[PDB]
Amino acid sequence: SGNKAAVVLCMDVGFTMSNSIPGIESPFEQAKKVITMFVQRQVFAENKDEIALVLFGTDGTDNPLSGGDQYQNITVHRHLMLPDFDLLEDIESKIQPGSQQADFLDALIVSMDVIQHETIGKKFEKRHIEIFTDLSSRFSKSQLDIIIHSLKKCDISLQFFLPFSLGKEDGSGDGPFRLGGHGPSFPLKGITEQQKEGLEIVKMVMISLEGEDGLDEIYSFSESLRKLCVFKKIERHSIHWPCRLTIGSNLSIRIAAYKSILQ
Amino acid sequence: SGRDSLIFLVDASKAMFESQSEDELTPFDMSIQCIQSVYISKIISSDRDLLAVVFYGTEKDKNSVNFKNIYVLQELDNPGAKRILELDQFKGQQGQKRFQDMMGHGSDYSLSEVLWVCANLFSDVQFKMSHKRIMLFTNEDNPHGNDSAKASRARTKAGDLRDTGIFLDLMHLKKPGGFDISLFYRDIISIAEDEDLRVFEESSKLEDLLRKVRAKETRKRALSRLKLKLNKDIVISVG
DNA sequence: GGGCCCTCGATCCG
DNA sequence: CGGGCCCTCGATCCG
DNA sequence: CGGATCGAGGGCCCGATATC
DNA sequence: GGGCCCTCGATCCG
DNA sequence: CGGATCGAGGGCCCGATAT
Repeated sequence: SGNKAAVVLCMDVGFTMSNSIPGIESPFEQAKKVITMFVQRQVFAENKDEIALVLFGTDGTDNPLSGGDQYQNITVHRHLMLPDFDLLEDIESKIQPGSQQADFLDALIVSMDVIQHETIGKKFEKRHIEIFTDLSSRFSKSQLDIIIHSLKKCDISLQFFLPFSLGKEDGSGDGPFRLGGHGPSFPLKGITEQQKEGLEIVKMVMISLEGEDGLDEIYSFSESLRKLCVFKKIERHSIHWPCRLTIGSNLSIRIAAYKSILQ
Repeated sequence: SGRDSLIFLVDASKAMFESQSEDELTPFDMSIQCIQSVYISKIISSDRDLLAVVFYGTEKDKNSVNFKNIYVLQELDNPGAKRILELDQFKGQQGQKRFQDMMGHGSDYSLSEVLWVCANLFSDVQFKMSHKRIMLFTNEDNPHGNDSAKASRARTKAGDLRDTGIFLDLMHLKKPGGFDISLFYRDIISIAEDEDLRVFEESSKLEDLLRKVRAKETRKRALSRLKLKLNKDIVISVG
C-alpha cells in the first residue's frame, strides 16, 4: 500500500576526495553532507524503504566481489536494509576518508550486485543508484556496455553527484564560493582533463539510460543540497481521488483530481 | 596429460548428524566413510588425482581468506596414509563425537562463500588441472530457503564456477520427505551441455553413494582413438 | 622334459 | 487504517 | 487593556479489507 | 454462508 | 461376499468487517 524502493548510495571516499580546493569544503565533506541529508529524510519520516551504502576508494576491502583481486578498494559499509540511527552516526563521524582510489564504474558494479541479490521477490517497487564522486580517479571502459545492459535489464535508475555543476551547453560554464548558494558553487577551472574524460563517460551513460534528458540527472553537491532531486526517483505519487465534472444535464466527464500544491 | 583435482565438500549442519531413525549411518558418517574409500581406491589405482576435504557450517573456521564457518581439513594434494588416518577419526558413532568436539556443527553458513573458498583452492595449484570437480555431500534440499540473498549469491557463484570449467556434482543424502532438486541444486549443479538432464536418485546406503561417487570419479580415459572405416569413403572416428 | 605361472623389462601411445 | 474535512484550543499580536 | 487568526492538535465518513 | 466435490464408512444382498 | 448412501472432510464467492 506504499511505494517501496531499494536505494544504494555509492560514495567515493578516495584520497583525492580529501584533496580540498581553497574556500570550498572538500568533495568528501560535500558528499557526506548530501548523503546525511538524504538518510535523515528517510529516517525521520519513517518511510518504509531499505538503503544500502557502498564506499569506493577505501583502504580496506569488504565486498562480496573482492574475490579475484577485483574491487579491492570498495567496501559495502551498509547492506540493503531500513536505515537507522547507527547508520547516521557512522556517516556523520565513523566513516573517514581513505588513501586509495577506485574505479567508479567498478563501484557501480558492486552496488548493482547488491540490488540484484537483496531485491529478490517483488518486495521493492523502484530500484535506484546514486554515485557520489569527483571523477579525478582513472578508470577502465572495459565493461561499460555490460554495465548499461545490466542497468536496463534490472530496471535500475542512476543519479550522479559531482563537486562541480554542469556548465552551460554553449558558452558560460572565480571569486567567492558558498556551498548551497545559487550561482558560483564550483570552481570553473578546477576540472582536470581526467575529470573531463570521466564526465564525457558519465554523459554518455546517462543518455544511454534515460535519453537526451538523462543529462539533467547529473548534479553538483551544492545544488543537490538545495533541491529535493535526491528523492526524485523514490518520490511518491500525490494522493488522488475520483469525481465527475458535471456540465449541466446529460454531460458528465469522469475525472480524477489530485492536490497539485499543498503545504 | 595432467593431474585431476577433486574437492569433497561435506555439510556439517544439524540435519547431517541424524540417522533418520534407521540402521543406516548418519549422512555425515556415510560421507566420511565414502571419502575414505575413495582415498584408498585412489592410492591403489595409478592415478595422479589430487584430493581435498572441505567442511561447511562448523563453528571453528580454518581457511585461506578466513571466511566464517568454513574448515578446509585437507588442501588439494595426493592421497596419503596419514590423510586416511585423519578421516578415520570421524568414522562411526564415536567419530561423530570426535567431530563435534574438534569443530562445531549446525552453524549458519553461506554457500556463496563456500564455493569461493573452494575455487580459491584450485587457484593455488601449480600443475595443470585436467579436470576440476567439486562433490557436495549434503542432505539439505533447500538451503537458504529463508535467506534470499545467500541463495541468489550462491546461484551466481555456481554460474561463475561453471564458466571457469569446474564441475559441480550433488551427493544428496537421505532427507525426511525426500530430497528435492527443484528447491535447490537443480541449476547449481553442472549438467551436460548436450542435455542429458535429470540423469540420479537420493542416496540411502553407503554402497549407493560410493557407486555414484566412483562413477563420476574419474573422467573417461580413452585407451586409443581409432578410425572405424565402413567403406573406403565412409570413415567415422571411435574411441 | 613339459606345462604352468609370475615378475620385470623393453616397446610403444596418450 | 487511511484520507479529507472541520472545529476547538492556545499563543501572538493590535485596538 | 479582548478579538481576530492561524498553527497543530482533536474527532466522523468511506474504499480496501482479512473475514464467514 | 452456500454450493460443490470427493473419499471413506456403515448398510445391507449376491 | 459390491452398490448405494451419508456423514465429514476439502476448496471458491460474498455481506459485514475492524481496518
